[PDB]
Amino acid sequence: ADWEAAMLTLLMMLKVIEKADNAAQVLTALWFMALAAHMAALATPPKLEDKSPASPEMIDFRVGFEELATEIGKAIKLAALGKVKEAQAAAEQLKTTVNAHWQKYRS
Amino acid sequence: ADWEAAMLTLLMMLKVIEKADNAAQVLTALWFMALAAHMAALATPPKLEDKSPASPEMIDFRVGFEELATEIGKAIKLAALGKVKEAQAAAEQLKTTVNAHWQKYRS
Amino acid sequence: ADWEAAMLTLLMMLKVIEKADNAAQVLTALWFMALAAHMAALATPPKLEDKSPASPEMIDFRVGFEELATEIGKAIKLAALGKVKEAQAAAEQLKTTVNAHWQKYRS
Repeated sequence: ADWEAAMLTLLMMLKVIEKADNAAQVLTALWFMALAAHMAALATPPKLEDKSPASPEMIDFRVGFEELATEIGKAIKLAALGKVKEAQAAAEQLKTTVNAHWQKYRS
Repeated sequence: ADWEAAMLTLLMMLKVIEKADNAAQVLTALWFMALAAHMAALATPPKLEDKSPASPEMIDFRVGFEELATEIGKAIKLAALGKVKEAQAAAEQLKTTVNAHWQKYRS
Repeated sequence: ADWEAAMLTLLMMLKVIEKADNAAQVLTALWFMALAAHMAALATPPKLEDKSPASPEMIDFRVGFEELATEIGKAIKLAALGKVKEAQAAAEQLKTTVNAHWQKYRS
């Protein structure tokens, strides 16, 4: 999948997590978020397809995405110990991260 | 998982997508298809375990699988924007791709 | 996700597989197990963060995890051909593998 496809997956997974009841759906959706973030890290946003791969404007993208993956792993571990709500709360903060980053590169 | 395990996953995921109603199940199953295709790309079909890794007969396999992954990403982006049916239709064309390729290397 | 997050995912996925009825939920959960095992292979258990990457005590971890991934692929192929119960039985043996390995590095 390409970059905005994966960011779209992240947004909708967030809608899945928010409306979920048990630990397993939250954890599953969080793992889908993990996969999709990983790929969009390997991908390149459309507005950025014409800047240097060693450009700071692109390398910034690389580390913001590193950040996203980190936060997702944290939330996954909270959903892992079974704290389904503290993990849903981490997902709130996560949607903050995801929205900032999608907005910066949506174009 | 090995190659035919992943092609089997693809076929059954297709059966999941066809009988699905909402956008999220289609998108989830499509992501499972993404993962499984990726791995079977890294794997090697049984009938092909004895041809050169630089063989055209094997390198053909490599690019047909590249094709499959590409089509899956497209269908994922249609299921991402919420076009659950146009994505189900892309999944139809996808089952064409998947069946051709499984048939070529099933043995 | 980090190492114990992925081992926790494996344990709970096992609880999903045991209480499942159809082939598709077993296969899906097994694929989540595949992903999570892969990552925890790339990760490093907390008690092991201070031994050589070429240490036998760490390289042992690397191959025990190789073993786990192998068994998961086998079980996935049984769940692929639709043998939902023989795959549930492989999942029994799998929980043996997973528990041994989580116990060895839990700390």
